[PDB]
Amino acid sequence: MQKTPQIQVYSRHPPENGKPNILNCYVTQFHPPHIEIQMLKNGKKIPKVEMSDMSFSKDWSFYILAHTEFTPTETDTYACRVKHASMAEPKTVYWDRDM
Amino acid sequence: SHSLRYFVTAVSRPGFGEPRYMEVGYVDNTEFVRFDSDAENPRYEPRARWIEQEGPEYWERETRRAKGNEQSFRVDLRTALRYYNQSAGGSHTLQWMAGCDVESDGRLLRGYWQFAYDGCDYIALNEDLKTWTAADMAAQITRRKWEQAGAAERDRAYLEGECVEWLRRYLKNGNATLLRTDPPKAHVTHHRRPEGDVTLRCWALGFYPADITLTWQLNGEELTQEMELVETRPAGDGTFQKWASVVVPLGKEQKYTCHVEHEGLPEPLTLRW
Amino acid sequence: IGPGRAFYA
Repeated sequence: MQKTPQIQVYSRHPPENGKPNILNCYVTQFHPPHIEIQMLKNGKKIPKVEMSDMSFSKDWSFYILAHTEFTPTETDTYACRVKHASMAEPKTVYWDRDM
Repeated sequence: SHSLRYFVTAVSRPGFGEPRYMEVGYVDNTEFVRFDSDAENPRYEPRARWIEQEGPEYWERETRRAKGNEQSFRVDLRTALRYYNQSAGGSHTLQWMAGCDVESDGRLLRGYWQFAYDGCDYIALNEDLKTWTAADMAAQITRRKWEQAGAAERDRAYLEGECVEWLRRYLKNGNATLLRTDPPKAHVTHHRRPEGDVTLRCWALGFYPADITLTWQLNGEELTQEMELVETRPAGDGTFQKWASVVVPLGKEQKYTCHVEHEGLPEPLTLRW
Repeated sequence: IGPGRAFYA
């Protein structure tokens, strides 16, 4: 009746300062379908972010993929903000670039 | 094996307008078609280059099938309110997943035709494609009705008929991407933790298809209870990635090895820090 | 092709 989203942030290639890459925000296991997402650069919304079409996996929970081209820097921090009716406040997960 | 599956969702919007109805099609994990009732001109659409070559008749009939389904879903959304004695002011969801898993010889391995209301199982066609499983009392009503109308017979004709046949056609037209195999590029990272140990994380990147085995081993043994993983994650380009980690004692990293198996790997890789 | 609904809930 109401499931909390799992948020995982990662890039397509191991990061290299000054090298173009792709950042991904993968949101899963949530319900209801309605949900809001944004990828942030230094806390400021990133203009162009493609949002894959909503889906649901076998346990019936919804999942979705957001992504955007980007070029990491020693001074820039990236994050993914999610607003869902299952949470009191929006959850923002930062990209941990050294994992 | 391979699979052809359709994921459908209908979300009622009392106070706004008609229910948001949606259909998505996949052959294994690649979405290849889609239907969105909210779109300016609602009609089935290609989501993979290899389906685009299907003629206008293929697209017109699929668009016609999707609209019939939308109507059916609008209707079922009202029935539900009644079955669960719910108010007509709240928003509700109805999901449907149908598809078939098939082996190389084209023999149906597993067929699916199931529903969920507001996120919980409602009714599902059993593996025998002959009987139904109702999650609750409301679903029984539905089960008894479908049992009487002989619904499972007709639905079984699709899973064994069109699902299977069209699946081989798709796998054929799209073999270049659908049957491709990209080996995983792997590596391991190092992090000294505050508990005074080290976490070793083994990454497997840009591989395809999804199936993969990432494992940590010590003294030729699988550390099945000590591993922390993350389910295989997707990427815009169709490839997948993943990581498995384990915490190890100071100065003992060289005792641990990462083991990764994949279709694109003639032999399992074995990495270290 | 996809599945078709032929029975109401």
